[PDB]
Amino acid sequence: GARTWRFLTFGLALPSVALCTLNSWLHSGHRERPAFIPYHHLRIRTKPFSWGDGNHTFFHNPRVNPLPTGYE
Amino acid sequence: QTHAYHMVNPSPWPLTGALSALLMTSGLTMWFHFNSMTLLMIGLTTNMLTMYQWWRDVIRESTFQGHHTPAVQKGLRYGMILFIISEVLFFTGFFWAFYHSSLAPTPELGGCWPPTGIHPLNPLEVPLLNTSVLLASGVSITWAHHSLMEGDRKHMLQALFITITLGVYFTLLQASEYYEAPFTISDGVYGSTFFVATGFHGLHVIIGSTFLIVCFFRQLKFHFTSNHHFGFEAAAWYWHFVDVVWLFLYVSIYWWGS
Amino acid sequence: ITAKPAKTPTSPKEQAIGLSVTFLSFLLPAGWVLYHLDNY
Amino acid sequence: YQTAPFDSRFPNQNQTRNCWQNYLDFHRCEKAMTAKGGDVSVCEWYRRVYKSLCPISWVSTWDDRRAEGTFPGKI
Amino acid sequence: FENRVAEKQKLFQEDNGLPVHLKGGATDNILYRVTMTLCLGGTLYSLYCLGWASFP
Amino acid sequence: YEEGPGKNIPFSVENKWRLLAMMTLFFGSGFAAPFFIVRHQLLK
Amino acid sequence: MFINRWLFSTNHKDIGTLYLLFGAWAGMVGTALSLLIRAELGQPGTLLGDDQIYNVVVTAHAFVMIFFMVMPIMIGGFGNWLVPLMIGAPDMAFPRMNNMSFWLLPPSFLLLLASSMVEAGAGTGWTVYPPLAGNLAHAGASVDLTIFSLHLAGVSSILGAINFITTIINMKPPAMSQYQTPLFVWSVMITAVLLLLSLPVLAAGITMLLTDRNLNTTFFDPAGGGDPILYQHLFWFFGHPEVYILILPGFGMISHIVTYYSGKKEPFGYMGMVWAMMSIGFLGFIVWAHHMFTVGMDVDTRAYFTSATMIIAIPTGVKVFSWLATLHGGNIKWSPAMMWALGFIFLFTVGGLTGIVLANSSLDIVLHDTYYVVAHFHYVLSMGAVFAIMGGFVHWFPLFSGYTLNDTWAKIHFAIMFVGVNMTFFPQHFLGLSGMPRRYSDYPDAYTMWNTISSMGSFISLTAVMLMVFIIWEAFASKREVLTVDLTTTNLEWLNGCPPPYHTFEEPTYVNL
Amino acid sequence: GGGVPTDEEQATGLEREVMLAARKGQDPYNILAPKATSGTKEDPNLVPSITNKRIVGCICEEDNSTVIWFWLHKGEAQRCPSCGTHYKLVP
Amino acid sequence: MAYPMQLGFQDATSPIMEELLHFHDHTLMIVFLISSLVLYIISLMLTTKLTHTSTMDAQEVETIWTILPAIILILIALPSLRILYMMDEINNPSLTVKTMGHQWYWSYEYTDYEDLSFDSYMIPTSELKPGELRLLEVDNRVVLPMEMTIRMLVSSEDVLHSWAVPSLGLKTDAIPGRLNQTTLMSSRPGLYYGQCSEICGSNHSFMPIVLELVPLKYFEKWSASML
Ligand code: HEA
Ligand code: HEA
Ligand SMILES: CCCCC/C=C/C/C=C/C/C=C/C/C=C\CCCC(=O)O[C@H](COC(=O)CCCCCCCCCCCCCCCCC)COP(=O)(O)OCCN
Ligand SMILES: CCCCCC/C=C/CCCCCCCCCC(=O)O[C@H](COC(=O)CCCCCCCCCCCCCCC)COP(=O)(O)OC[C@@H](O)CO
Ligand SMILES: CCCCCC/C=C\CCCCCCCCCC(=O)O[C@H](COC(=O)CCCCCCCCCCCCCCC)COP(=O)(O)OC[C@@H](O)CO
Ligand SMILES: CCCCCCCCCCO[C@@H]1O[C@H](CO)[C@@H](O[C@H]2O[C@H](CO)[C@@H](O)[C@H](O)[C@H]2O)[C@H](O)[C@H]1O
Ligand SMILES: CCCCCCCCCCO[C@@H]1O[C@H](CO)[C@@H](O[C@H]2O[C@H](CO)[C@@H](O)[C@H](O)[C@H]2O)[C@H](O)[C@H]1O
Ligand SMILES: CCCCCCCCCCO[C@@H]1O[C@H](CO)[C@@H](O[C@H]2O[C@H](CO)[C@@H](O)[C@H](O)[C@H]2O)[C@H](O)[C@H]1O
Ligand SMILES: C[C@H](CCC(=O)O)[C@H]1CC[C@H]2[C@@H]3[C@H](O)C[C@@H]4C[C@H](O)CC[C@]4(C)[C@H]3C[C@H](O)[C@]12C
Ligand code: CUA
Ligand code: NA
Ligand SMILES: [Zn+2]
Repeated sequence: GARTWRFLTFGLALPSVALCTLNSWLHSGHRERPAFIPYHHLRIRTKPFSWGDGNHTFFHNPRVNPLPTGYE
Repeated sequence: QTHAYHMVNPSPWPLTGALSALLMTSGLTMWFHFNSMTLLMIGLTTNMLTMYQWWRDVIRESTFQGHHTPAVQKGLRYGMILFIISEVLFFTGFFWAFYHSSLAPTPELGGCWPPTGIHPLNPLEVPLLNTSVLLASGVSITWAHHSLMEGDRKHMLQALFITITLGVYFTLLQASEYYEAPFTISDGVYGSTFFVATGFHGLHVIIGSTFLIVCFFRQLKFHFTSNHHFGFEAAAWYWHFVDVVWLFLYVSIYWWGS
Repeated sequence: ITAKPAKTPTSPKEQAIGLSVTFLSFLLPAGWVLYHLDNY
Repeated sequence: YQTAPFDSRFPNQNQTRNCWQNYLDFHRCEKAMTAKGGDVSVCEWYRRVYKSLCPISWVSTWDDRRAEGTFPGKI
Repeated sequence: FENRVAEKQKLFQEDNGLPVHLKGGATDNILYRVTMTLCLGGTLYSLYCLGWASFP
Repeated sequence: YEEGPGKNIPFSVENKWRLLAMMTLFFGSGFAAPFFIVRHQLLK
Repeated sequence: MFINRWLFSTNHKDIGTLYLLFGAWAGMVGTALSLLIRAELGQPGTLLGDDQIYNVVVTAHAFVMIFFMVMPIMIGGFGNWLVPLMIGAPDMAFPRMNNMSFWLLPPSFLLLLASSMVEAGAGTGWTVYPPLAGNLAHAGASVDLTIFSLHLAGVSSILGAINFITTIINMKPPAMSQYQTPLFVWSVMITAVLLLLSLPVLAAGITMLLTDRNLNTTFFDPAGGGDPILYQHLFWFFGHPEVYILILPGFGMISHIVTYYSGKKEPFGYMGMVWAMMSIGFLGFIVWAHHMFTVGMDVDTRAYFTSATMIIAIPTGVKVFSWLATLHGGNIKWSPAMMWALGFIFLFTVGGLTGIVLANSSLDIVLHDTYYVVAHFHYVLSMGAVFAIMGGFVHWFPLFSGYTLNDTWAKIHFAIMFVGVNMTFFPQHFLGLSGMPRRYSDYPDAYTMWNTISSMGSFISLTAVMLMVFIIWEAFASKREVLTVDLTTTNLEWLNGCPPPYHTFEEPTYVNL
Repeated sequence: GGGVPTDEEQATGLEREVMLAARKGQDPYNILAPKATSGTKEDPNLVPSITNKRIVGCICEEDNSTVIWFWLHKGEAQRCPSCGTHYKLVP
Repeated sequence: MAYPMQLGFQDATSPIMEELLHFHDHTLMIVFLISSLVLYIISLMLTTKLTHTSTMDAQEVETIWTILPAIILILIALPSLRILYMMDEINNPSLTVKTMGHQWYWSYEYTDYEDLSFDSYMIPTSELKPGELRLLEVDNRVVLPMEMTIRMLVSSEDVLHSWAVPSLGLKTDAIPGRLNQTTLMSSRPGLYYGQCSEICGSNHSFMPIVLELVPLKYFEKWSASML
């Protein structure tokens, strides 16, 4: 019935989301970025991207996404 | 007629939909090759206008005109199941690409998975939260379904609102994840498989959330009866499909592939 | 199958015209391109 | 030594991993023998096998990447 | 909100010969004309783009 | 809508010679198109 | 009224007519491309002086014949016309979505003809394998326009498959079980299931190719840890089902035609025919890697794919023998449609048998990427599909139009086409065995005689095509209106007259239990 | 907690006609398979029609795959041309 | 190489091509017989005024129609798979040669002992020496010892190609990032021709393969000369 599924929603499901939210928020600190190495299997550029200067990924994050030549 | 099936009024939306497809595809071509977004933005606009008017007309035909007899509803049930099956097979192709690449990592990767230089996301942090969010939304949508069958307007709306809120939370968490990820779509086959498979999934979450929002407004306007609410059923089936694809992504790409 | 007599019978001469025009509609444009391949 | 013998580790038409493994083995052994100032002649079997099996362009690209610090295999 | 489905049933069942995509009134006509004009105009623009792209 | 032989089609069969012209343009345009595309590519 | 009827259709018959017109037009394009192929090969040396253009012509020839001629005619045309009539249904389940499956095809075709007009075309083969199809070896828009053409064709066919499966399952008379539906209806349902499952996998694969070309993904690029062979698996996982998709509606039409012109009320061994089509459909998903016997896969994998592929001969042979057993004891009417169907049975058998030769991976090493393969599929696919289409077309033209064809002209047409296709393709077996590669613009001098003969055959088939257009003109020009046809008791699609009214089965059939 | 309409309150058009006919045990829209009579001349199958003719399909024996199709006209009962089962039109 | 008006396979140069010829002869006899039976039965069904139009029972005849084809397929598959497993069987090669496909020519690497490598280009028709073969000759042939097991490794530096030599029973795709293995053994000296067998762009028709098979002593003299 509806009463049973509401009971599961508030008694199990949303508590689970609250506990996973607490777990995530406790581990949300910025990690120390690894040394840049210009590996040839990464930062692939076979054609410029169709936006910006052609060399930045769509959700480029300067802090953690180096360009082919390194961190900005 | 002395059959129960629906003879549909002649409609312009098939043609506007087909032309929207031409404009979106020619538009993507003109964006990738001729440095221009014009055709693409016309195509996206005509596609949204076509889907709005087509599904508006289905609501007019059913809620307002009474054309959805049990035989018609049975056909729509089959149609939605078959559509979901086609979407399962589309995802299967992306899983096949993922397993092909990760089970036999090539020398360019370092002959290992994850590749040399890839730092995967911790699957116990936001990916686990996303898992709890979509599983919870599968429980809340089931509460909504039972509330509607039991004739309870208030609890159907509360349960559906919670389901939509969880879908939006997943989408904002995934957007945040994408921005914080230290790897990109250009980081070899790891980034390719990650972003294309999770990105088509994220698109399906946005589609599913949109479908639930349509059901929320139709419910506010009293369209659904306790017995007749196929749009809600189809949106729930689609939502469960989105959940299940996530669980396979989580186990395959985030956990086993880390 | 059984049918009514032709409403608008197509005589042997009418058939020779239709056949000729049909064949020419296929052959002349392709012929023009193939003849001029050198010029291309 | 004539050519690389059958290796039961790599029994199929795709020999990519056979070339890769012997290249790694040669360079791991060479590093091990050099680091104690030991003798690289100990590494000779792997050198002959990878030289026999590996395309020149693969060897040359891998050598370049080792010198660049971008070789993705562990040596 | 109040249940106004009966009022919409009456509107969409009116014997006026209109197809369902125009039966809501003048706003349906405007939205149809905007859609079809963008589709047809867009298609003509795609053909122009084809003509441009077919040559160096 | 009009029903019956010659009336369930998007082209007229009222006049067999107008029909011959329309069928000529229809099938001829399709058959010609690849020859003219080959010509277009060669003239590049 | 004209725009409402023909652009805004929600009518299965009018949409079927649109598909037949579209397909016939596409067939002219495909045929023109085929004649350009055979003109390049018809004497040693170069004709076009541009082997990239030759490769574009070969690529376009295949896409047009498969996606714009066969599938639109068989599924969109005969399927939309006949399936609702054969089950007494008033239309398709989704009559408005049906119209969008149709209207996606002109844009799809426009994208293909854009691919060929921009840059230097997509000279890839219809397989579109990377890295030749990638952004280095095929820089620019042509391959992306080809990918988009296939996306639109794929959406059209997936939505069509949903429509046909729903219609066939949900819209029969309540007394009619699945085992009381005609074989053509079975053939369309099975075809639709194959489309629903196979096309999404193609869509995934060509989407990966799109992203490798434009978003710096490396699914198929070894520099990023990708693999060109992954593309081949995804393509062929679709592509083997696709070849059964192309023939299954043909098998359905052949069953109807052989039954009708043998004067029988029913095909021989109905449940065996259903079993055979379902068996072919199922086995069709587990055999794809027989397209990849030279790529370097493991011996045990080759052994499995040889063995699984050979199994398909068993249900296929049940159908061939069942057609023969339907002729057995018949009062045979030597109609032009019967001639097409008998040509089908023989030519399909020849092509199926050369398929069994190719299934043997060992021998396939020598035959792969040769004219032996081209000969195999022009028998089973090209002749099989086309002969089933022409048989269905001359059989059902009077239903669709209300007018009769000239039977003597139709027999002349058959005779010319039979000579032309056999003169074109039979010698390609010798070219294959003797080692001539496919996808070649020119050949070593030894191969001249059989290429010359093959190219002469191609012109005979062109004469047949031109005559077909005249024959259709002559029927519409003369206006011989149908009165009666025989065997309506076992051919429901005829029982509303010729042509049937816009709306049929407004009052459904009465069928009791 | 209420506020959701019922089919009885809100169904309209053909859906409502089907809903009301089912409550009366009537099948005007041909959703159900009719049960055969013995099909003799004294006890013919009674075939309803809104007009003067209707197509009958006869499954002569259980599990036949072949259906026999024919127009049944108003007037004297007609017989299935395969099994001779009698059918009578009842406008 | 092929010769004018040729109907069948090039004469076998290797034991595995011999096996394939015998296996094709076996399989073609079956193809002919089944093709002929179907045509004959069509003609038999169509040549009598006698009729039987009532329902026919299918059960008995479908046993024949499934069992007999199953037996035939087993009789094709058994020898087919025997040859498949022969062409995989562990051989001890005495020589490894690499070939790399390019747009549009082959390169060859003999790196067992010396770093020998060279490129192999089609001779243009305008440059053929009298009596030489249009589209088939190359500038630098693949010199190999006869009557010896050779390991060929095949890859590509650009797009897909396919390295083929019909008279030896050979066809191995050339895939960038992949090293595909095949075995070559010639029973005879001579020149053996093949052609690129995966579409690789505009000059696919024009990048042939020529093997030059010579006694070991002459192969060694050739290798020694290359220093
Ligand atoms: C209508 C389309 C169609 C159909 C139905 C088939 C049917 C079959 N095909 Fe074919 N095929 C193609 C279209 C088709 N094919 C295409 C387009 C290609 C090329 C793709 C490309 O590369 O571009 C291709 C390629 C292709 C290959 C790849 C070859 C290569 O590239 O090297 C192989 C490999 O096994 C294959 C096998 C078969 C087999 C075994 C069947 C079986 O289904 C045939 C079964 C039928 C019979 C056997 C005859 C009837 C049976 C009897 C009378 C009973 C008794 C018979 C026996 C006991 C044997 N085909
Ligand atoms: C259905 C599929 C189909 C059909 C019908 C055909 C028809 C023809 N094809 Fe082929 N072809 C392919 C599918 C098809 N083809 C494919 C998949 C390839 C491989 C491409 C690649 O390698 O990538 C190929 C490749 C191919 C090659 C090899 C090219 C090369 O390797 O370089 C050749 C060579 O001769 C050829 C010739 C022909 C000829 C001469 C015809 C015809 O001229 C034969 C006669 C048939 C007709 C003329 C059609 C008639 C039908 C109509 C006009 C429709 C009528 C409509 C109604 C009645 C409603 N085609
Ligand atoms: C938040 C959850 C979900 C977000 C949704 C995504 C937002 C943008 C686009 C939406 C469409 C998504 C579908 C999947 C397609 C491809 C890529 C999308 C995945 C994505 O968003 O990936 C991003 C890249 O996007 C890119 O390239 C740019 C992508 C934009 C252009 C894509 C164009 C390609 C369209 C392909 C069409 C295929 C249609 C198939 C139809 C089949 C029918 C048969 C990842 O960002 P990044 O900076 O590399 O790494 C993060 C580093 N901090
Ligand atoms: C910012 C947003 C960007 C993203 C844009 C992309 C698109 C998003 C769109 C989301 C989908 C919205 C669908 C709304 C459908 C409303 C119509 C509806 O739900 O119609 C119902 C029928 O269902 C039916 O047709 C069922 C109709 C099924 C529709 C299925 C939709 C899923 C579509 C996915 C789109 C393709 C994606 C693939 C990409 C790879 C009507 O019947 P009932 O509900 O029984 O009512 C009758 C009662 O009132 C009587 O008492
Ligand atoms: C690069 C980008 C290329 C992509 C181009 C996109 C292609 C085309 C543009 C799409 C425009 C969509 C417009 C809306 C379509 C709504 C269809 C729909 O909802 O169809 C319904 C049937 O399908 C059902 O239910 C179940 C089926 C519902 C399907 C909804 C639409 C899906 C479109 C994309 C799907 C791809 C699938 C992904 C798997 C590969 C209703 O059928 P109708 O016949 O209308 O009415 C019947 C009446 O009785 C109703 O009262
Ligand atoms: C009633 C119907 C009215 C239809 C009106 C159509 C709306 C758009 C018209 C203008 O077209 C735009 O022009 C810009 C140039 O002036 C382009 O810049 C493009 O080029 C830039 C390069 O500077 C890139 O950043 C982007 O791709 C992009 O902005 C842009 O893409 C393109 O769309
Ligand atoms: C693959 C399908 C093709 C099959 C072959 C078609 C058969 C040929 C049809 C005739 O085509 C015509 O041939 C003429 C020559 O006979 C050409 O005239 C050309 O040559 C004439 C004579 O030299 C000149 O007078 C003209 O100006 C000149 O255009 C003309 O252009 C062309 O239309
Ligand atoms: C209602 C029906 C719809 C009607 C269709 C509307 C057609 C609008 C025509 C405008 O055309 C635009 O012109 C821009 C300027 O000429 C181009 O800008 C782009 O092209 C420029 C060329 O200078 C580049 O600088 C940039 O990529 C960018 O600004 C752009 O591509 C193109 O779309
Ligand atoms: C008062 C009103 C009654 C609706 C009605 O019966 O017309 C209530 C019923 C359920 C309510 C919704 C549900 O309680 C769930 C949501 C609760 C949030 O705090 C506000 C928005 C929210 C989406 C509510 C909006 C509105 O207040 C609703 C729609
Ligand atoms: Cu190299 Cu084909
Ligand atoms: Na040539
Ligand atoms: Zn009966």
